[PDB]
Amino acid sequence: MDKKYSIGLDIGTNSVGWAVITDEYKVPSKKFKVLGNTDRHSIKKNLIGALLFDSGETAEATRLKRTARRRYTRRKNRICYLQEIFSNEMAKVDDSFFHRLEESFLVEEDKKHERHPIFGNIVDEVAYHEKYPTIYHLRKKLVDSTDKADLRLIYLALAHMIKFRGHFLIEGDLSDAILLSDILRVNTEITKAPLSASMIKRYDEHHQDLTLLKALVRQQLPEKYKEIFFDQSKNGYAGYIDGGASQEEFYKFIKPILEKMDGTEELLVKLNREDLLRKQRTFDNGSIPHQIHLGELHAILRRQEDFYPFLKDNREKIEKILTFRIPYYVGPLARGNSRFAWMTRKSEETITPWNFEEVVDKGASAQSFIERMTNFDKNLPNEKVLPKHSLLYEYFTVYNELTKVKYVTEGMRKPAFLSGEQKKAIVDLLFKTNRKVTVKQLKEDYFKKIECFDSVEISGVEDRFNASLGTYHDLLKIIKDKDFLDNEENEDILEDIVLTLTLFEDREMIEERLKTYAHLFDDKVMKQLKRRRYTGWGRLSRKLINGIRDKQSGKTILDFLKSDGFANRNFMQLIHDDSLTFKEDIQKAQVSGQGDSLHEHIANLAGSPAIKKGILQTVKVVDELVKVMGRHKPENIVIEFIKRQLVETRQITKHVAQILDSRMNTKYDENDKLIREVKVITLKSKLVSDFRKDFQFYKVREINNYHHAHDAYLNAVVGTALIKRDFATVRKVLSMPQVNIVKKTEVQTGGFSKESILPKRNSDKLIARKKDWDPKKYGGFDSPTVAYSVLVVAKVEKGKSKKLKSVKELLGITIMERSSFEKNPIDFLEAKGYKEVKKDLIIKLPKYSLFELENGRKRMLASAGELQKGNELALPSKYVNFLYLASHYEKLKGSPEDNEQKQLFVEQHKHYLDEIIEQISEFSKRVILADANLDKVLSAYNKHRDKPIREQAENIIHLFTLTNLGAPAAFKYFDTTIDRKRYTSTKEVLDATLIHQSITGLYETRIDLSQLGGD
DNA sequence: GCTATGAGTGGCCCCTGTGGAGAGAAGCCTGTCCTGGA
DNA sequence: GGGGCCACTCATAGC
RNA sequence: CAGGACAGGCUUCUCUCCACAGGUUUUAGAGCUAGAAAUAGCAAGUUAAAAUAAGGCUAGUCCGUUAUCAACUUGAAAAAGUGGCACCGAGUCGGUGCU
Repeated sequence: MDKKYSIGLDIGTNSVGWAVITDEYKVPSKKFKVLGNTDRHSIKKNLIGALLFDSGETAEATRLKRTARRRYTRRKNRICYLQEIFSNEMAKVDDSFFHRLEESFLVEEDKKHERHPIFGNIVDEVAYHEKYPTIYHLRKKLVDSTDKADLRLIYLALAHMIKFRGHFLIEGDLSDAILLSDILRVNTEITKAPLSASMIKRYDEHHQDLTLLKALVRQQLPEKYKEIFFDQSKNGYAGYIDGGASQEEFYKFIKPILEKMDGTEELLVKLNREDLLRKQRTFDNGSIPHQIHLGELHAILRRQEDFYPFLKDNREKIEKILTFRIPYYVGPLARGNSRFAWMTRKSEETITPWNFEEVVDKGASAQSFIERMTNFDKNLPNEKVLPKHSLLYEYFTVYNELTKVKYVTEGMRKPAFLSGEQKKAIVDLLFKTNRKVTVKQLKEDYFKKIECFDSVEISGVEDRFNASLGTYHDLLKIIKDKDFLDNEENEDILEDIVLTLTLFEDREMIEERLKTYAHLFDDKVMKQLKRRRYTGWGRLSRKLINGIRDKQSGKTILDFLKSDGFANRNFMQLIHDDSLTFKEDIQKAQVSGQGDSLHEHIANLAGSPAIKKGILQTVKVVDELVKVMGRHKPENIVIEFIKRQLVETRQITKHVAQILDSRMNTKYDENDKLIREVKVITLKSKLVSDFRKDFQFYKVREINNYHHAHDAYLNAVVGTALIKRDFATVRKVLSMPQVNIVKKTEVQTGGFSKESILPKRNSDKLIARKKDWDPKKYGGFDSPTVAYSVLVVAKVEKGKSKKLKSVKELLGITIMERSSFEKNPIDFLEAKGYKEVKKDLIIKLPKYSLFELENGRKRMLASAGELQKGNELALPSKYVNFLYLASHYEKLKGSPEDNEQKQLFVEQHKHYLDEIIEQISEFSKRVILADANLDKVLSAYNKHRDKPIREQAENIIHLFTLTNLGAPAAFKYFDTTIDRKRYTSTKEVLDATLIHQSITGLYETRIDLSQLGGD
């Protein structure tokens, strides 16, 4: 028999509940065949469970990293351009200078030339470091002096300016003096480069203050001198300079010291101003306009161009390189092979900063940038939507609000529809002359004045007309020619002008396109038009409203709004009327596009990708549940911190509804109407919560993971209750211990390792940053991420004698080696010293792979060297009820009688606490093996045994954190903190039972490792 | 008897900050309304 | 919040 | 009754592109004096280069952390196919009968 069965669902952010029940609230149980090589051939399981998986991630970080990579690449390209310009003369002075610049990061053993980067000899380097202690001194020297300097110093200064050219927030060239004063604290020192003067002044103040502080400290507190000037570990000056301490840390540490001594008034004031001992490369410099650097560059080039012809002949190139920037409406410069590129090319030469404007069509680039993201019209998927400020759109809005305005005058039996002449007269008299029009204004100015209807009753509008001809008023203010605005032949020209003013944002390109239409207006109008900008887009297309014409009458939807006779069909009525070809045109335009895959259709929805993942997982769960029951289709499907999580929980319902309804019923009747064999019911959680609260089925999110399954089961029960012993059946179902809980196996992806680059050490677990940079000499990354684990059976030459030893262990692959591993596993396994590879025994072990051990103890393979708790705790319902009522003993919100009775029930069964502790201890002994922590918990229990009941319950709820699924977590019990017990040994599972589970946990194949790899 | 290697227990660490431009989606209220059920 | 790493201590095989 | 559409305000979030300021790492910036060395005293400390996921071929001023992923058979892959039912009981499921 096709037993009537229903599928209930509870959809969360990371969990998917599923349940199958009969017509009488019972969950059938089946005997399932079990594959593998073990003895257990058949296992009986209930048709109830739940699924858990990791939260989905937004694509923000990948985009950020991509933008950063592009920043780095473009900066290096600019440096390469500068070296390309300079290299010709460099060979005549010192040909190996650029080699030394590139090869500085290596040790002296790996340097191909002398170790000194700048001059190549120690005397000149010392002289340079003495004469110019900081680069700002060299910059000021080149700006102010008239001396012929060595080209190397010029290159150094120019490269330093180019690599750190500063921001672009300010437009044009350079109350403003106050902004400069905030940027530039220099007062009167007469030079063209104030920034260098400010930095030098800060350096001098730092030097003098350091000398004074050394003097005073050595005078009065000799003992603290060592801490301040030698100890790198503390937040003192040594830490501020040679350590990692920040400025605020240094000020906070130095504040009490200066308070203890005299003569520190000015130093304390400077500390209050954050001006004491301040570096040159700080987080303050973000506010520097790039025009200062441009001016310094220009001054240096102007002063030095009289000695070096190539500097003079290439000054424009250098200024461009400093000032060149790719417009934000162009995008990446790729030849089609990049999925983010939309640039259109005039030719195929290499793009350089000196010829960018000739190769890339900026206008077409902006058009493609704007168009590729705009919505398409739903009714006509082949057309773009008009701008919201378009004239036809405003006319459509005004008339559509006016279309259903019904007017009643004295002597008229029924409300009448406005005539096209009336519509046009009203619009011309009020809307084209007033920005906002109310009902009283209409009554006074059209009915009373024009048609002499002194009293009129107007229905359909209460207060006013929200539509407005704002664009009309703006164009009348600019053009000041009503005849030009009212011309029908200029409607195309006006629409083109509006579209041009809406698409682009640059003044130059807007002028460029509108230059073809300057023949109609003066220069003042063109400039006034130039400054006008509009944003936003509509929801309808031009072709729908005024482009497609009814072949019988030739009218458009615009004409139907203006003049259709007594019918006065509005926008909703015009599309649904069968007398017009427009609805036939709509159905024809419903392109039978290639059926989006369920993945694609889910990916096409609105929300974070995590909710889409949840949708796909729920659909696959439903599909497998249907497959299990003999492919007989079901009757009914009943479906249901940080804010976005619950937002997505409420957002799931509708989409799950239409996707399930679409896939389920695919058969149409003889009239092409869909025969709906499946009923989709959406219910909000409040009804289920009320059902829970009325019948004492409390929900505790801290005990275990059966709450999802119970929520789904109650969802199905309550949903089927309205469309169609019972409480006894529910109570029997809820206390069932065997529930299918499944953890989804995953292959980890992401960054190769952590980002903190650590100093050099003598260890084998450091990762090089390049191909030829041994970490023992240069340090590197740490903590690589495990991709997945493979079981290997082979022989290893061990010991100093290199003796072959047959082995069986786990070797986890890092994400950096996944491609290398799957390219040729034999070569990779030979690389790590394993020989006589047993290819047939390679087993894929992703994260959360499950192993079964004796006494039912289970472990999930968290990584190549760590395990997680896999066994689940099952508690009787009475203990759950007692614990919940105890935890909210004083938080009960209800009638006094029931609250007092529940509190009395809590009072009576205090002996439950010992039973709860004993059962927790037994479960921990049997599956957790946490003897020391268990003893600590037991000792703490007896210690606080006189505490009030509610506090006892609150502390007990914390205990289940030790027994929950996943990685062990620390928890607090009264005043005691319990450390986390971590399993760092994976050897015990090499001879255990390996289990593969279906996505619902019913189909499974068991593999025993004790037989694999045997001699 | 000496040294080296695994094996358990406790402890410390994990890149940050902003500007400019656009497009879209969702939810909450008022007006105007439709499509299905019943 | 959760997995890699290190310092210290300690049992044991090789020798 | 549920869902849906167009306008007028309120809020929150998502997707794409263009820039800037840091931080980290190694090296360079002759430490001295006394002492055989361990070590003790003195002195100085603000800056610079390179890299910032290993790299790849389609060689671009491009791409590299989004999503998808139980097992077996066909398939390069996408993709497709592959596993009995009923009845009684319940500590991670057990028992009874049929096929």
